[PDB]
Amino acid sequence: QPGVQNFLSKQWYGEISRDTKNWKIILCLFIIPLVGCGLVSFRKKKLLWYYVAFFTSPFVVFSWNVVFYIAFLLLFAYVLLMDFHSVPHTPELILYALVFVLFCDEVRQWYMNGVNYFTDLWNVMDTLGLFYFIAGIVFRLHSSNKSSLYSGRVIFCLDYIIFTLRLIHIFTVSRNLGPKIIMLQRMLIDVFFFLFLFAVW
Amino acid sequence: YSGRVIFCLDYIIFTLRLIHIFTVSRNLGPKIIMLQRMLIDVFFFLFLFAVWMVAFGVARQGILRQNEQRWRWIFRSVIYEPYLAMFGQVPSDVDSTTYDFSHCTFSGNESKPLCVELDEHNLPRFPEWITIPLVCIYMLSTNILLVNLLVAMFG
Amino acid sequence: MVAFGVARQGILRQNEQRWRWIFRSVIYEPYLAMFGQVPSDVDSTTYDFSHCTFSGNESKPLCVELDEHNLPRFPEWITIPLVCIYMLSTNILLVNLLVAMFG
Ligand SMILES: CC(C)CCC[C@@H](C)[C@H]1CC[C@H]2[C@@H]3CC=C4C[C@@H](OC(=O)CCC(=O)O)CC[C@]4(C)[C@H]3CC[C@]12C
Ligand SMILES: CC(C)CCC[C@@H](C)[C@H]1CC[C@H]2[C@@H]3CC=C4C[C@@H](OC(=O)CCC(=O)O)CC[C@]4(C)[C@H]3CC[C@]12C
Ligand SMILES: CC(C)CCC[C@@H](C)[C@H]1CC[C@H]2[C@@H]3CC=C4C[C@@H](OC(=O)CCC(=O)O)CC[C@]4(C)[C@H]3CC[C@]12C
Ligand SMILES: CC(C)CCC[C@@H](C)[C@H]1CC[C@H]2[C@@H]3CC=C4C[C@@H](OC(=O)CCC(=O)O)CC[C@]4(C)[C@H]3CC[C@]12C
Ligand SMILES: CC(C)CCC[C@@H](C)[C@H]1CC[C@H]2[C@@H]3CC=C4C[C@@H](OC(=O)CCC(=O)O)CC[C@]4(C)[C@H]3CC[C@]12C
Ligand SMILES: FC(F)(F)c1ccccc1-c1cc(C(F)(F)F)c2[nH]c(C3=NOC4(CCCCC4)C3)nc2c1
Ligand SMILES: FC(F)(F)c1ccccc1-c1cc(C(F)(F)F)c2[nH]c(C3=NOC4(CCCCC4)C3)nc2c1
Ligand SMILES: CCCCCCCCCP(=O)(C(C)C)C(C)C
Repeated sequence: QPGVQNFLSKQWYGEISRDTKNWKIILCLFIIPLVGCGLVSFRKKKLLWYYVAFFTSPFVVFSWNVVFYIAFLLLFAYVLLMDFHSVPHTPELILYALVFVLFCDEVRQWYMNGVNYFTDLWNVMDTLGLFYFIAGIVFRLHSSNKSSLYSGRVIFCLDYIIFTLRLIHIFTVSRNLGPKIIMLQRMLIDVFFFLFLFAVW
Repeated sequence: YSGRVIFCLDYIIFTLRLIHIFTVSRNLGPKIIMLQRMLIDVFFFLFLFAVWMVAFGVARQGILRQNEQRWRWIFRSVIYEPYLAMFGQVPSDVDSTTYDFSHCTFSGNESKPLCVELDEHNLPRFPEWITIPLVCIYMLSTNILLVNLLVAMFG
Repeated sequence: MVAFGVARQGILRQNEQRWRWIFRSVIYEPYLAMFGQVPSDVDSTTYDFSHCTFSGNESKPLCVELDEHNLPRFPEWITIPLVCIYMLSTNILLVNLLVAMFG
């Protein structure tokens, strides 16, 4: 109902006024100074408080996390394709640190919930990705051998596929792509029938 | 020649104005107007396509070749070939060990793709049983399912 | 087709002076691109030469312009995106739109 949606939108934008356009707030996110300016309108209510409100909003936190995840994917790809060696270099250690941060957050989410946590597909995929990353690390530290390194690299590539596919899940709140992403679940039986006939033939 | 290229791009821009000027025909006009309403479906299609291309290209490049060190060929192998896969071309002739070699360079001197990693014996080191299913799934998702979904949304 | 063919022909080759090959390069190849064929093997510098004539004596497409060194002069970073966009618009979007309108 519209009332609950408006309440959720107000919570989502936090202090920032919902009347503000998204591109303005994104631009102010990318360049800090403009938040001190009047480009972004704060409905609820000194620059210090302005910045605190701007950076306490879950909307901005989500956007920042998306940027961080994209940068993490870029670093992962660069390490995998261009700077993979017998002994890990600095970028790979940074990647390990970022994955450790993701793992600690995942453990927090584990503890908050119970075994119902693993009843969702995406949580299972996250756990699988972390486990495969750990397995790749284990394989890759046998630098003397020339086959364990490549096994770890393949593990990392599959894990990269799994990591990349999470973007679809995280972009289900866009209000333009979300409904269409949701609608894909309803179309699986047609695919099953198609594959059945195709396989028989 | 720089001026000639500028003129060619300007010619593209000039030619595209015919669509705007022919929006008063009463037969083509409404259909031309209706194209504005269909951009979000295109955006969703491109979003899924780009995600899948990135994943597949990175995985394949990492599994076949190591340490390219060339940006142009990195982007050619990661982005261009999966993109062409949408039009019916199998993404890689290198996905199968049979169709390999004689089109590679061990050193980046030549304008050829980097050669696949080799084991202690001089034979390719990647496993076909991983690559082939990968390419099969990618082609199935891109060529067939996504295009039909776009058709349905347009309808 | 008109836009893409004129742009590509101007960017690759200069002063054809032959009408038949002008229309073959400008109209025929983009038209075939609708049926799944990539418009040009010449859009990429790797797949070029040995199928060209510097003079119009032979029944071959005119050779691409060359720089002070004997290497092709066009930029791939312009041609390849052009062909990508053209194929995307023609092969996929337009045909699906036609299907929808027919329905
Ligand atoms: C660090 C570098 C390498 C990344 C630059 C690439 C950009 C194209 C990416 C980075 C940050 C991304 C943005 C971060 C947050 C958002 C908001 C998002 O819109 C919403 O989620 C609205 C949610 C709602 O309406 O409730 C659309 C994508 C956008 C602009 C993301 C789209 C693409 C951006 C601009
Ligand atoms: C280039 C390779 C080797 C490294 C992988 C980088 C990717 C993480 C980059 C490349 C292309 C980018 C994407 C191109 C298109 C989109 C959709 C876009 O979605 C929206 O902005 C929705 C906005 C709205 O709904 O209004 C978010 C960014 C994303 C995934 C871009 C951000 C990140 C991507 C996947
Ligand atoms: C041939 C190349 C090298 C030079 C470029 C010439 C173009 C400007 C010519 C070639 C094909 C012609 C087009 C073929 C089809 C049409 C649609 C036509 O639209 C209508 O007549 C609508 C009538 C109605 O709605 O009833 C107008 C002319 C146009 C653009 C023709 C006029 C001009 C075009 C684009
Ligand atoms: C569920 C849908 C989306 C995928 C169905 C497509 C099939 C055609 C795929 C699925 C599993 C694939 C098979 C999995 C494993 C192999 C062994 C492979 O043979 C080898 O290369 C072995 C190499 C060696 O022995 O060293 C040939 C392909 C095949 C039958 C793959 C070929 C294509 C298959 C049958
Ligand atoms: C937004 C949609 C409709 C287009 C997305 C399709 C992509 C596959 C296109 C868009 C930008 C293109 C890239 C822009 C520039 C280059 C460099 C080019 O390398 C060169 O030829 C450089 C030549 C030199 O160094 O002298 C190879 C293609 C690439 C990655 C192009 C290949 C195809 C790309 C990624
Ligand atoms: F129209 C469509 F969307 F196809 C589709 C239509 C109807 C029902 C399901 C789908 C669908 C949805 C998704 C999801 F939304 F879940 F992503 C799909 N994902 C994939 C693949 N995943 O990874 C691949 C690319 C990366 C390499 C491995 C293979 C392809 N195929 C999907 C089919
Ligand atoms: F069904 C369709 F129409 F595809 C379409 C369907 C749904 C949404 C948008 C479009 C659309 C519309 C137009 C426009 F109506 F605005 F023209 C397009 N124009 C182009 C290109 N412009 O120039 C190119 C040819 C010349 C060389 C450069 C590339 C292709 N692609 C479009 C896609
Ligand atoms: C195999 C999937 C890996 C998921 C690992 C958990 C990452 C969570 C993604 P995020 O929480 C952001 C903090 C990167 C998303 C909601 C923006």
